[PDB]
Amino acid sequence: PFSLLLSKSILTFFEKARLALTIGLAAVLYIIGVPLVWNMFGKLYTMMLDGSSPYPDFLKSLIYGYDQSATPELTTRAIFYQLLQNHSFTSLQFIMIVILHIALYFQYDMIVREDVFSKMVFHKIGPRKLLNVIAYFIIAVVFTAIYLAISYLFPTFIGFGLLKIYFGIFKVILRGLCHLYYLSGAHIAYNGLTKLVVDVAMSWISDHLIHDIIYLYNGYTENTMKHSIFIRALPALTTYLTSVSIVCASSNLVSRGYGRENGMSNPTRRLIFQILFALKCTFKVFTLFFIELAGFPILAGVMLDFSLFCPILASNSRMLWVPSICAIWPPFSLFVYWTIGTLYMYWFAKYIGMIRKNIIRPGVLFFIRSPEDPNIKILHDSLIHPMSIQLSRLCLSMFIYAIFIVLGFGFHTRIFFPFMLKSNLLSVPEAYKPTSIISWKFNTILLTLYFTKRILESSSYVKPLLERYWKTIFKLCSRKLRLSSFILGKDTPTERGHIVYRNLFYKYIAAKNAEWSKPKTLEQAEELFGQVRDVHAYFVPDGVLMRVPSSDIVSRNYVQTMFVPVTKDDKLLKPLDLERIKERNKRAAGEFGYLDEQNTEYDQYYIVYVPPDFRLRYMTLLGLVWLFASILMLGVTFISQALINFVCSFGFLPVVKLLLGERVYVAWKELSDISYSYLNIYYVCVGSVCLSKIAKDILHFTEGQGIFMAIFNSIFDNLMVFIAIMIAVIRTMVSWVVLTDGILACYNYLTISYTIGNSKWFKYDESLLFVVWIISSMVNFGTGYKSLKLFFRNRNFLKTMALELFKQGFLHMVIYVLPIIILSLVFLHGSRSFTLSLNESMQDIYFGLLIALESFTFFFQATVLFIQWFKSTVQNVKDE
Repeated sequence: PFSLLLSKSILTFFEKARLALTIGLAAVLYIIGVPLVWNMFGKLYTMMLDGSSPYPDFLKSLIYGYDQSATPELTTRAIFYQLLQNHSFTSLQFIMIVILHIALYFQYDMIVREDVFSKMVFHKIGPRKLLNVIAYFIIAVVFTAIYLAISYLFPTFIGFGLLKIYFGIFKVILRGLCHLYYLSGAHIAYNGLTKLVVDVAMSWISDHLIHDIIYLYNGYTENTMKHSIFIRALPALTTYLTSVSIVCASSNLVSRGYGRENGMSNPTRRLIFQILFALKCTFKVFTLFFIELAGFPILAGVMLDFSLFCPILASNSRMLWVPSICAIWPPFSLFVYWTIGTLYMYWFAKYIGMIRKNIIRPGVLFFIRSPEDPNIKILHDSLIHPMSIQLSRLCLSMFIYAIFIVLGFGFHTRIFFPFMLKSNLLSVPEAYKPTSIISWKFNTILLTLYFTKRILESSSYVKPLLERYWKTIFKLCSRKLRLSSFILGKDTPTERGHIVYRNLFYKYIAAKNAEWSKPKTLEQAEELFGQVRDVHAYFVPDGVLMRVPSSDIVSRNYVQTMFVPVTKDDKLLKPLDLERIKERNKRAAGEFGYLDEQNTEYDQYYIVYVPPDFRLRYMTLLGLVWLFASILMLGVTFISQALINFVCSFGFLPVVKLLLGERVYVAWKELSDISYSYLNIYYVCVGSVCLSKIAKDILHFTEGQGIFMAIFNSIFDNLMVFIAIMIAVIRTMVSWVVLTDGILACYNYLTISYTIGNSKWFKYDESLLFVVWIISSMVNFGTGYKSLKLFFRNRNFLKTMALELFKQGFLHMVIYVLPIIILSLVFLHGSRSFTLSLNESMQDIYFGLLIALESFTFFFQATVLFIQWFKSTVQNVKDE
């Protein structure tokens, strides 16, 4: 009986130990060795390329290598604190490489799978165990060595000569052409600029900027500008770009010679042509889809930063703000810009969508893309059209967005208030200016803004008010700017025709009187004014009716035949040619112009009125829209802040002054005294929600506390990982401290310090702490694995899951902290650390209690083990 149970326990323990050793060895070996061998081979190859070593001792040249601004040190701490950065560097490089390769392959597969690529190529060509783990590391090392050798020695070796040739060509062309042009016809320009104003100011900053280019050029040609990612990456970049250009040019050149009337009969050339064409299309589509999704949001974020976030949160003298807060990791500045840009695009799209289907007639916005768009192929349309047209469209869109963002926000927060009005009302005070991304002044603002957005979004009775305001101001603007019919649909004849009074001086001063003083003609009106001095007004339309589309999703090949003057009987005033239109369509369509099918279903035309000089009246409208949006935003913000300041200061402050003495009160008194001339985010948010309630009441006439969390619960239906991680860490922290505190108890007992003194020689103050930390880390890993498994298994429902997590967390925390609490009660680190440190110095009872408490803990563990062992034996008995 006992022998069988012992044998079974030994077998189970041996199997578990073998499995654990195998998995630990595999994981540690891979995750640690492979990146480190990658970095070692990279350093070795860079050293071989350069021809010399930074430290002409080999070993010190492999840990630091070319790392500048880092004094070397051979201590173990100074090696452990350095070898983590190398691992992070290699991990990041591998992640980027893998992501790029995956994206490229997926794009190529999607392009090849399309049904138009076959037609395009037809047009172009024409008709016809421990040992296993050990062995799986050497192969990875060899593959890393080979891939690194190829991809980091061939491109650089070719790129050296490529940069030599490029630099020579550029220098020759510059020195020739620029100097020839300057010597020929620049004397007059120099004479004019000598005393035009400017030359000193322009040349000073020009040579200052030109010095940087000269400085960078010297760094590459003379090996002094090492330790920089750019200077080391440039030859590989140029080699890859030249290879891509050569591939595309070779595809185009091989394509030539044959067409649809004389196909290719050589099977060898067909495969080469197909692969080259597929690569060309993959590169084109990847560039086009990368620009719109990553390059434009980042630029928009940078622009929005420089225009709005720097003048308010930071000082006005500086240009950019984001690079300062994220000084811990500068590359992380690339994510904040993207987030800001995409949020701006999302909100602008929402606003445009609101205006589209409520106020303006359908047809005034066809250049912007439409969300519904039943006949919209995002990928098939990106292959047919050439690259130039799409690039031009993207550039124009970016320029328009630049005008909007920069002009609006910059003029409002940089030139109007700080200079023309001389006020700080858009400047956060000094004491609450964010300075870092892991502080409280930033997190509080972020959370307040997010929760105010949540409360104001799903609240109702505000969107109808916004729509009413927008409709009213649009009616007001379009009734006066003469664009009554073109933009809205409704119209009155009185909008067509501007009259002239008796005299310009009379018209300017007495326009109403002249109006108070029957269509006609300009000559007839002049004759009547010159003959009878009684009619100070006339009527002459001076407007032409036009033909406009009737939907925002009309076909691209049809818009060309619209926008032509039409008389009152649906008859064209002048004939419209067709040969020029056909030639323009053929030229703009490209070679594959006949591969595109146009959905000519939603194709109608309206009859509207357009006023004379129809190029400034639809820019004044945008100006007025900007003005009114700014008025609304500024009014809301200032009113909210003023209302909250009034309420707080004339409410709570006297109450606190009466209850608590004139000594929390101090901070609230200063914060409510500068807010009369500065901006406050929290007051603005609170006033915004209060005004939301008030405006809901106003709209009702002319969600108190419960609906808030009601919607929040549905929103939250992040917490699964955070709760488990915190609970596991808290238990680990208590266990680590208890183990550290328990370790010192033995030293005190040993002193009662011969053994303690003898042990202290071999770093006894840190070995026990390290062992306790390792044990606590292992326990935390096990607990976290168990918690993750339980959460995945258990994936009203939230309350039950929260109760299970709370019960598990509370039970572990209570048991772990109970011995500490009992020790703390007996005392009333900690007592053990005090006893250890009291080498130069009641306590007997406390010492006895600690020994007694330790015995109880050991006895409990042994009883559980005996019960667990007996349970295993019972299962073994049933099996036998």
